[PDB]
Amino acid sequence: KPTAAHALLSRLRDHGVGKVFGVVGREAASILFDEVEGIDFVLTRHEFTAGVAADVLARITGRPQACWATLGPGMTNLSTGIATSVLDRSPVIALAAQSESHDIFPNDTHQCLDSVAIVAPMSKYAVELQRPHEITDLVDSAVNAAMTEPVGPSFISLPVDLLGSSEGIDTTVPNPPANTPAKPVGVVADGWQKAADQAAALLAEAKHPVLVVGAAAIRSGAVPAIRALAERLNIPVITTYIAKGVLPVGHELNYGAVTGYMDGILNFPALQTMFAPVDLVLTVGYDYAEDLRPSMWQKGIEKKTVRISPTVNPIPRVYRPDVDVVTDVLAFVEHFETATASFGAKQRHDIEPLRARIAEFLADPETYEDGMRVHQVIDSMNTVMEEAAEPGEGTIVSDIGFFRHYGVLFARADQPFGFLTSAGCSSFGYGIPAAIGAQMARPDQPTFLIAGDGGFHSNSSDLETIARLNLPIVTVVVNNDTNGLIELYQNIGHHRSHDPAVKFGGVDFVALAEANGVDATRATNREELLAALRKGAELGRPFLIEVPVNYDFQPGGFGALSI
Amino acid sequence: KPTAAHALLSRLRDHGVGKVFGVVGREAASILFDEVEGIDFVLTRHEFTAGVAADVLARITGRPQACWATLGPGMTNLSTGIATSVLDRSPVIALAAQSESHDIFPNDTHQCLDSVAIVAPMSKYAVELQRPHEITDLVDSAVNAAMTEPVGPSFISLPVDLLGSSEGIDTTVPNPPANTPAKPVGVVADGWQKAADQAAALLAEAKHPVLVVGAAAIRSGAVPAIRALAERLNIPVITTYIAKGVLPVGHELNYGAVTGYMDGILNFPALQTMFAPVDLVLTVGYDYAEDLRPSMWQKGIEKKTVRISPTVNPIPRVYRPDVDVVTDVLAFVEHFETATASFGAKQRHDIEPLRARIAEFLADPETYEDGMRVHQVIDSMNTVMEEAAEPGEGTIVSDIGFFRHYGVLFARADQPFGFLTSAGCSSFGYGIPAAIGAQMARPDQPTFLIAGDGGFHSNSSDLETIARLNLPIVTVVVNNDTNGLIELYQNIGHHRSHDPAVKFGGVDFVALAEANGVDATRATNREELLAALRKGAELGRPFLIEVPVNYDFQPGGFGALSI
Amino acid sequence: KPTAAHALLSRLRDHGVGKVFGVVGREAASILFDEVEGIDFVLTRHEFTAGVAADVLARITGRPQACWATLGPGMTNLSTGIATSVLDRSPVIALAAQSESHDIFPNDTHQCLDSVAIVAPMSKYAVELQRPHEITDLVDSAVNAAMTEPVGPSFISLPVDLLGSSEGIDTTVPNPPANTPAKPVGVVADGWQKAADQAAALLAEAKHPVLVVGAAAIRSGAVPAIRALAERLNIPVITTYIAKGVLPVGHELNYGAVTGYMDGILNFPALQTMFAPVDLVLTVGYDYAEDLRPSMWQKGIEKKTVRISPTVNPIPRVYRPDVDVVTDVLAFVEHFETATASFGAKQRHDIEPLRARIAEFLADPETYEDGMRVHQVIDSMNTVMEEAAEPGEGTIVSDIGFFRHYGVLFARADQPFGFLTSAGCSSFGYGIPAAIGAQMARPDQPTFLIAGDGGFHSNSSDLETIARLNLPIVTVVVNNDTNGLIELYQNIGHHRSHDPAVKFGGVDFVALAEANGVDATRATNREELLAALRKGAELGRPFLIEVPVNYDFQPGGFGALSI
Ligand SMILES: Cc1ncc(C[n+]2csc(CCOP(=O)(O)OP(=O)(O)O)c2C)c(N)n1
Ligand SMILES: Cc1ncc(C[n+]2csc(CCOP(=O)(O)OP(=O)(O)O)c2C)c(N)n1
Ligand SMILES: Cc1ncc(C[n+]2csc(CCOP(=O)(O)OP(=O)(O)O)c2C)c(N)n1
Ligand SMILES: N=C(N)NCCCCC(=O)O
Ligand SMILES: N=C(N)NCCCCC(=O)O
Ligand SMILES: N=C(N)NCCCCC(=O)O
Ligand SMILES: [K+]
Ligand SMILES: [K+]
Ligand SMILES: [K+]
Ligand SMILES: [K+]
Ligand SMILES: [K+]
Ligand SMILES: [Mg+2]
Ligand SMILES: [Mg+2]
Ligand SMILES: [Mg+2]
Repeated sequence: KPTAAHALLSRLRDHGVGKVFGVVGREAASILFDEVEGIDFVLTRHEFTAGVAADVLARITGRPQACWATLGPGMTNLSTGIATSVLDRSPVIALAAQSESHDIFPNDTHQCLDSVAIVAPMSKYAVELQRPHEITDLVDSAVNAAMTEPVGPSFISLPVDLLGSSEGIDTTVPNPPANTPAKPVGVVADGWQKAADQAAALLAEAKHPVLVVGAAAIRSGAVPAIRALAERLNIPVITTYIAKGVLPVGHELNYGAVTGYMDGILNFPALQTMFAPVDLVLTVGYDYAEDLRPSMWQKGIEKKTVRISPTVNPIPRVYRPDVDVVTDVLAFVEHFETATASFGAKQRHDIEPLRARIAEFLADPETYEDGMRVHQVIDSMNTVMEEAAEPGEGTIVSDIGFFRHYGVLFARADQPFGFLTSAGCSSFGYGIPAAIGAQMARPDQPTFLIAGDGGFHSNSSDLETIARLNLPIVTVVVNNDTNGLIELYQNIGHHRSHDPAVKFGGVDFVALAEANGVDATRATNREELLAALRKGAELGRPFLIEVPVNYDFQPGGFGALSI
Repeated sequence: KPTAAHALLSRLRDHGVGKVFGVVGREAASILFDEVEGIDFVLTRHEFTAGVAADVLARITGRPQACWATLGPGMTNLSTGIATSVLDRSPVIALAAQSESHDIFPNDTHQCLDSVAIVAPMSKYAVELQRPHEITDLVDSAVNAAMTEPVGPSFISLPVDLLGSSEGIDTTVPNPPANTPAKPVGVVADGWQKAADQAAALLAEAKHPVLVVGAAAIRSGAVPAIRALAERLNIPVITTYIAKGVLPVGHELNYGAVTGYMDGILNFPALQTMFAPVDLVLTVGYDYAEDLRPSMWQKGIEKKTVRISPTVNPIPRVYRPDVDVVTDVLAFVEHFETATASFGAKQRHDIEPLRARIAEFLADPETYEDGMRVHQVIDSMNTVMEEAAEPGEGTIVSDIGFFRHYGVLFARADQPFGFLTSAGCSSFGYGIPAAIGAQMARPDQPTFLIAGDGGFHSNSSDLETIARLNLPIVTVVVNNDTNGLIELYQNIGHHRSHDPAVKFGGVDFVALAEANGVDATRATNREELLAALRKGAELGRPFLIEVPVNYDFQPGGFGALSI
Repeated sequence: KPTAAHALLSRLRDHGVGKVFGVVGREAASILFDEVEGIDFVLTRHEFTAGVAADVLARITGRPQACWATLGPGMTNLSTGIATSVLDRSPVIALAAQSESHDIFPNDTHQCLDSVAIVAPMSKYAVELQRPHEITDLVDSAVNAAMTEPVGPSFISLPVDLLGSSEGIDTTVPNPPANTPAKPVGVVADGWQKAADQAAALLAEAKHPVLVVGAAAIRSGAVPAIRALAERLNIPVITTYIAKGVLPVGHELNYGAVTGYMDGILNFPALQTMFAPVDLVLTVGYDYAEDLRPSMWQKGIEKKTVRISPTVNPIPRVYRPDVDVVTDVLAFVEHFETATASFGAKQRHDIEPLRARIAEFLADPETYEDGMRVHQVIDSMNTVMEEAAEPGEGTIVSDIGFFRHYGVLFARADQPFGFLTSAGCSSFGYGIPAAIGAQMARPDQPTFLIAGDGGFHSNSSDLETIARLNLPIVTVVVNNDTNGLIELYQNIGHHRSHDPAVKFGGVDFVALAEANGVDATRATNREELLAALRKGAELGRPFLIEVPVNYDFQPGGFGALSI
């Protein structure tokens, strides 16, 4: 007779779920994962990989995804993936086993932790199953909470005895309709249209407005609408890290992405050039978690600001917009098109010196004694991605480190979510599972990953998962035998380094990949790197490329990082 | 120099607050309550009274209100008022003092409790002040969270040292605009208009539809729009306890309020009469906490259901509507008017047998040996309220007990919130604070309170507050020396009473009132009661009437209460 | 068949419980309270009264006691009683009903709150019943945690369906042994004997040592041991509020109790007299919550300190003793008797100017225009209590307010817990329930209560309970139409009053008591008061006395209140 295990997998399938990522423990006595046709288990080497792969799959598909862990330490390993999902905003259903219900004594029973209490502060919803047949409504409530803005994960704790139980379960009676939201449910304030009208009046009087676009605008389905608004009225578009690609590469209104590290990296007044003459900032789908902070746009002349978001402002201490429009992003744009219908196009401010500096970094022909420079690595990746991918296709994924902020400035994105990194959480080791998630969401597109030696090695065991699933991801490891970003912070704070806190011995990443069954090679210059990338791109199997790199810090150049 | 106490009162004033209800403790060394013109302290005898008075004032005005307690046991006493606000849904800012910041050791310092941890499970928002100048943004964040559906209380904990500090506070810089929401912010599903269209299509095919209206519809400002729709299409309106009055007394479409006790109280198939021939139930602003449960309308023929609510369904285990419309109630009705503009009037179902039974109870001419019956008491109150109030004015307030369900069935309500009682929380003692709130919200209207001996005496000390404020409330205490509802439940479960758990000795409430400075009299029949009420209504001062009553229990007739 | 209701009451009986205090709600359908012989329900007017009466009964008997509330607002009302028990340290089992187990949706179901989450921060143990037969082991675990130092309350949440269920229950099998601890289980550090020997070495070198005794010493059963030790070595004994009476009235080593208000009340350098020449302070059963703070004994010369407690020091920010002895108090005294066996008796220091000042207040012969003075009221109570009680018997109970600290200074205590007040929580309204608890623990001794108008009236409804139980308590209400303590704090912080936060209108407390069935009279001078008290003491029924009082503050005299 069918149990709560069958009822759970069956209800996930009603919500569109086809994959469950995770690591299975002793609950395997209660759940096989073959109970239900059309839903497959994806075994990873660590739970973090499972949670992040589901997060990225959820982001690109716009549908709820699922991950799985065992009791105790499985659940705690999964929590970093849950944390990724709450801060990066993706609808993940996280599931973990628990001790037999009559034996639940947290911190006393073997492997028994108070899972709901640990996960509740970092989730949209968190419950423990108590009566086997209720798992259907628990899944529904979890999906409901996950798909409400700010989107995030929901958690269900599953005692092994109840999971294997058929008490109260009747599969002859069909399940009620799932009614999965097509896009996230939002918060809407009374009179938002009047606030939108007030923003239109500010726009009329503005000489140099900009649109600053966040990931929430992509979730809402507002990209085509935003593009048409900016095009008609001649308004520049600036983005957060993952909102890169809302305009295609080469578009005249594509003014780039912001990272607080950009002035220090380029050795240039980059933020001043972007924002100094701007008099109106419209932050369309604003989220403070994406790390584009008001302090960053506050350059030069005084500005008016308009916040548009499907949530009430959580941070009035930091951001007090002149006009606050609490509504669905697409709904705002469609109303705003009506309010600005008869407006004349603007004159946009000049940022050519900034564009030249960036182009100069990408074209950098110099060779160096201590390896390549990261901007040269990314230029090579851009070239081969453009070759390998159809127009508007392809994904570059970035792990976390100093190199990541080079990705923000320099990486090609020819579609929304075409450059993927961790927006709010920024856990190192993100890259592999995000590349797994990206390649599964876009099976016929090229997927390149860039990672640093510190972050890559924190989670490199799931190379074996990439080989086992035969996912044709091409990985570049930029290696400096250091947690580089942290050495920068040491110098910023103390004006010197302390090696015991940041420095590694050597790891042969080529030999490491090959030990996992992934073909690999070392590249030490542009020519060797282009050849490696093109070989990887056409291989039909995963490929890894190790590149020696180095940084030259200017610690005085990073005042924009202050909080 | 102005302190955080001044900045706190000033920001409340900015959100429209004119009264702070509470009991002040040793934090009086940091806050006098004379700092800001236009905001006055209202001292009560118990913190429960303060929280409920603020709750009721918030409900009637639709504006955030404020209450105040000291540290430790002050905060725990206030928490029953907070629980009222969370379950009854009203926007209250609850403020409590805390131990000096450097001396916060919960359960170790004198009177030190972990206030945030204790209140967080029953609030929209809960925070402890840490930096004195931030009090302004904490008040804003509290109001934001309180005024989002489901509306509820927000809590700020105030260490006494920081409350009296002026560090970082500069009142030469004016506060930014308050932007207080004019009605609650709601959640809104994408494609709600299509769902509203599916609802119109169900109505098109229905023979006997009904509108079941809850408090959320009133908060949304939807009463006049709901009435116009009901009148155009000849659709009957049924209500929860506190949505009584959405239609005037006498209106032909006013089919009454529902209580799970109605069949038992009337010895009549009341729910079957209301719901049996109905084929479509629209639950307009549904909230389970109001205790109109799906089991109550599931009588007779199979029905389709439409849920309309500014929240995602929190209870799919219990309620699975055929159509779910997640949106602002008024927005739903306005869309629905357009979608049903071509529709004509339905034939409504006949409930005259139920109207006859109710009328029989109210007209009951018998004189009993053992005191009055509660239905005779309410009929006398109805009579004088009609005499005393202008058309569409007056409030009858009810405390909690068996008699309260007679109020639901029998009490007059000639306006929205014209009959006030506690919907979700149902704490005994509610009556006095609710009458204080109502009389302050409607200063020129008559306010009657009905309370039983058990619940009234639990909180009778605030009779002094009524005297001190000179609020012309007329109170009727229905005395049977028993927790009557609880004796009913003993008999339902065990088929007998147990007196030590439910019976009191005698309290002379006339003498009790007079000890508090409130004139009072005893009434034992309709003629005595009418005369006492008429004198009460014209007195220009508070007045109390004690009436001996008895209940004729039929414990086997309450099957509708099963959960 | 016996249900979990039977199993619960029966397991309470096994732990020596004979009374359950509280208010029953709709869970009366599942529990009558006649299931088990030897355990009786005690019905109160408010849940706060039920919690305090159990706490006080537990404190005096040294045995676990029990209280009861309904779901939602029953539980939150009880929670002020739970807070009393956690801060004042008494082993109370607190029990509250909950929604039916399958219908638990906190803040969504009618009267449903997350009880365990609300209570957990203020309790030793908190759990919800899930499987009916497990109630036996939940009671045992509740008792285990409550009877471990620091002693405090344990909480069990009881869903009404499980409470009424017989699933898994078999009463033909006897319960396992209860094994209730005779005295609290305590924390013991390795090498405490060495630390005790270090303390003995400090005592040898000290010219003027003192013993500061707290409530934990009494709980340990260490009173005779401490007295014998102090008498041999000629060491003065100073006490916290409820440790008054560890030495009999008039004993020469009885140096009195400490309150931070003492210098301000006495208009005298009282703390300087007590502590200035002291070179060694041994704090025996120290507990910061009792509000005898290190700052209070830090007068005159530098001191060494010894902390003895059955708990690890929770406040090293505030109190860093020279020697820390973590062990059972009686165990320390017995070891300390051996380590100091050969010591010569000490020369104790002079406090006669303070003794003379206290005696002067007690004998005050002036007749005032505006009422009696509180020291005159307490003097009168002392006289009649001495007349009425056997040697080493009688209880004076104090509620909370400015008069309470007069009680600390002036009130007679001829046995441990002979003067009773709230040590750590200090909730007003404490007096009535504490007098109920005291009178039931000491059925053959006189019980006097002193209370102020503010605190008393916050909880005056339980006068009916006293009347109903026929408890021969004699109550004195000292009336000044003010929350007097709070007016003092206004003057301390601001140098002026603000009446809206502190002032009441007239309440006739004689008339109020008579309305509740309690004989009462008004007294305005010593002669009338003594006559009223002597009448009350020989009445054999409860009696209430109202006394007009006034205070004349010197707000500059309260610097010792600084934190
Ligand atoms: C889970 C986690 N722990 C610690 C950090 C701090 N941290 C951020 S990025 C990073 C990696 C830096 O090293 P690497 O991947 O080699 O990038 P690099 O800065 O050298 O370019 C570290 C250690 C982190 N981001 N996440
Ligand atoms: C704070 C709280 N504790 C307990 C209850 C359970 N309860 C509900 S109403 C009530 C009082 C019922 O007696 P009364 O007010 O005299 O009205 P009656 O039932 O006699 O008509 C009680 C004890 C409650 N509602 N609230
Ligand atoms: C539950 C609670 N709320 C508020 C306080 C602050 N407070 C302490 S005692 C007290 C009463 C003081 O008035 P009264 O009982 O008349 O004694 P008085 O100070 O006038 O002597 C108050 C309001 C408190 N202790 N407990
Ligand atoms: N604006 C800032 N200071 N941002 C901090 C960035 C730290 C996260 C990261 O770069 O991985
Ligand atoms: N549907 C029910 N069983 N309702 C129970 C309501 C209990 C609270 C009351 O009667 O006020
Ligand atoms: N040391 C102090 N400041 N004590 C404050 C105690 C205030 C509570 C009371 O006096 O009842
Ligand atoms: K191409
Ligand atoms: K790992
Ligand atoms: K009239
Ligand atoms: K005597
Ligand atoms: K009370
Ligand atoms: Mg590195
Ligand atoms: Mg009654
Ligand atoms: Mg007073």
